Amino acid sequence: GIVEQCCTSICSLYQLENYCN
Amino acid sequence: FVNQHLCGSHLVEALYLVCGERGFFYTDKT
Ligand SMILES: [Cl-]
Ligand SMILES: [Zn+2]
Repeated sequence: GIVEQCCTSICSLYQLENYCN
Repeated sequence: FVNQHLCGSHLVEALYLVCGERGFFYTDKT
């Protein structure tokens, strides 16, 4: 999930946009 | 050390910023 993907290496806003509703 | 707890507090702010009016879910399954 998001902690795995984005607390282990940096997620840009482009990558985070995946998680929006 | 509470590394994950602190990371999540930042993740929710970054999600808030990119998502805008779309909003987002932040659960145990996210
Ligand atoms: Cl921090
Ligand atoms: Zn911090």
